[PDB]
Amino acid sequence: KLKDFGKTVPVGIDEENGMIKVSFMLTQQFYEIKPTKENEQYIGMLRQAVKNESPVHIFLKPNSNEIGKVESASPEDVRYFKTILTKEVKGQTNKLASVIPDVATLNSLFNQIKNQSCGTSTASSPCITFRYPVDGCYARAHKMRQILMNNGYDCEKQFVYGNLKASTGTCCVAWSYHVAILVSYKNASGVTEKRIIDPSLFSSGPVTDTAWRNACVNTSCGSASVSSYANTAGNVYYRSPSNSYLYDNNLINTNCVLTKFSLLSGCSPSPAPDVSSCGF
Repeated sequence: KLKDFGKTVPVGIDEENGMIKVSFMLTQQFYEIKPTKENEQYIGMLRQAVKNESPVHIFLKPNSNEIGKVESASPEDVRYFKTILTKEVKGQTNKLASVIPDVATLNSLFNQIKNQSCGTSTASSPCITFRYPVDGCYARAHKMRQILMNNGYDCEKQFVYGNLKASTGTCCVAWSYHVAILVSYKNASGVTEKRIIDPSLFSSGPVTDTAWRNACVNTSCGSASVSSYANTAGNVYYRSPSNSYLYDNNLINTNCVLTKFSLLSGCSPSPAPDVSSCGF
């Protein structure tokens, strides 16, 4: 009767209103488990796995974000997850420009990125699923970076973590983390500044990282707060709270996730459809 969610690494466990909120690598979604006697071992398994950044096998109650069962990972699972969620740091091959020359160019890049939004006639496949903020921030950010790279630039990622909530203006989503591209550019006087580009939250243009993180703690949606943020090299697809990195060097996962979410919009479905079939 339970839905097989597959293997994953839990990265956070946080008590709220008599329920345990669990976060997992890569996905922005929170899962929940009730602190009942019958769940006490599943909860311990999750706590230890969070502590040690180790994988578990998750089963969900159907049509929900509620965990119904947790099973241990095999030695093979442990070995595999160590290979993909890694402390090994690998940089880009070619040397693109890390600093955009002026605001006009920054703005051009913004427009190119927004022109790739799903739901706009200018976009090519796979389009960037900005209109679907439920999940997939990681894929949207990696695709934004690819656009910069197509123009000869690289950038950073900024990952923000916490009890996050954001509004589209019509509905709210809850996230354990969010990511967008953090672009360096020279201002009018030649001094380097940084801005976030994230059309899923700011449709008008680049914004400060302070403003961007503030949009991730929108208290009109409910309780919200930031616990941490970290800037990384652009090539990092996902960064865990333990500072491990996951990569998607050829955008195999990115394009697969964007394709899966292409027709989705708004704050539903939630949780998002399964993207486990997407590999690297």
